[PDB]
Amino acid sequence: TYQYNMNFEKLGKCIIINNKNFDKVTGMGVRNGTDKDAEALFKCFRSLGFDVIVYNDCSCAKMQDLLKKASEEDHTNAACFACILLSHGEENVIYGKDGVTPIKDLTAHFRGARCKTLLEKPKLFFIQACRGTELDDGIQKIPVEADFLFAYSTVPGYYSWRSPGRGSWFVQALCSILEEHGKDLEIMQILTRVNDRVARHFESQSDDPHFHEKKQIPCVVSMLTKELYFSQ
Amino acid sequence: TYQYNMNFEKLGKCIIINNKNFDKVTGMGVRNGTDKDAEALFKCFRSLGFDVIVYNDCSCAKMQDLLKKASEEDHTNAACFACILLSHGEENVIYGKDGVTPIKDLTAHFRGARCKTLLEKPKLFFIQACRGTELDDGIQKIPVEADFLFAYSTVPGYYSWRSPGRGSWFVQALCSILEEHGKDLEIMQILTRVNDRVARHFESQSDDPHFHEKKQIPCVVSMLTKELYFSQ
Repeated sequence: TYQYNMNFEKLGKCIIINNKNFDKVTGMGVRNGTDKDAEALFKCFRSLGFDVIVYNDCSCAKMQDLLKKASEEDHTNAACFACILLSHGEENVIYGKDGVTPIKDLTAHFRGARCKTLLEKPKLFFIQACRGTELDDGIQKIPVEADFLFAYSTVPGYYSWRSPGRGSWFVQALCSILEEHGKDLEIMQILTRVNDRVARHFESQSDDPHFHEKKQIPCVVSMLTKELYFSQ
Repeated sequence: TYQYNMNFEKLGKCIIINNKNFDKVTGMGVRNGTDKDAEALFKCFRSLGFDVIVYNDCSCAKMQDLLKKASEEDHTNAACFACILLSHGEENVIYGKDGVTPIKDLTAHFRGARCKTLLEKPKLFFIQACRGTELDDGIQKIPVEADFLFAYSTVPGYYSWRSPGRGSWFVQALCSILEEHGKDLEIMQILTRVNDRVARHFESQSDDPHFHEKKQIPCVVSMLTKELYFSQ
């Protein structure tokens, strides 16, 4: 056996929450380039076979409802599920336009038999919640539920960088590697390469002496029980 | 080139911390079955080629000291480094004979900066740690840098149902898959199978209504940048 069965009418759904502009009450700023990332992720995942839908500047209420509804839809014919969050974030929590929401709440909706139609099926969450805060330098969890996998752009207590023009390093890497091996490599090989790609070569820096040179590395959390290949 | 270079004088070191007995003051009780896990893991990691060392009933200070001194050694001729912790645990903290030490502090000794001798080499941490008693109701972190990988017996929030007669399932599964395929499967493949095995629970037929047939799922946090095979 060893692999998640991909014999279904569709690969499954891909929700992309792209939070760029936030309220005055949150105190957060505009995440430029998040649109270069969202489009790239859209194309990439779409060509992987996902029925991708992109939501912009969502409130915590929506991101929440947005996922409760999805967990409520019937996935009997879906092979898996994937959610992609692009926003500001801190600890186990992402920013909505009007505040902040605990990641655990978003993924809860799928937790175990609370979404039977997706049971035994991989639930993927890709999170790029830049600015955790406290960066790095330079050298040289949630769902307690099987079949969930997380890929964090930053990491628990860091600050991943990008460029307000070219976009995030994680996304560029994620998309590029998927846009070439998405159908011939197991999900963990894809992600491991993204890790190296983000590590090697790129070396985070800034125009401010307080954020100058801060090496970051993505993080993968896996509760998967099989090997995951997209080529159904 | 997409995988860790394993051509060194030796595979590396494997430090096992076997914590069975705890000071009464901690309220933590005897961990019956841990010696069995420690004995299995030691034989298993030895047959893989690691230079295994077993410490038992360590204090927080001892765990810190031995791990620090291990990070201060010269690993220039080792492929990687592995560490296995068998004790009581709670939200990102692990038990010593006399108390509690944060896991990040134990594993930080090996961060690139402070262990130049293991840069770009996989640093593996297998952790089997559980809490100790209190039940719900029902209405209606670690070093984040390259080449680090953690395997937790249970997703931080539950209890890894061991067994005072045959050891823990996680350890029993790990060793099983490792003896059979340890030499030809990549860790993620190995640990993914481990997740599947402990997943094939079939009820942990306990006595108390509170610990009678519940659930547990290991999780893997990978910071790896290449494939890890214990061969070639």
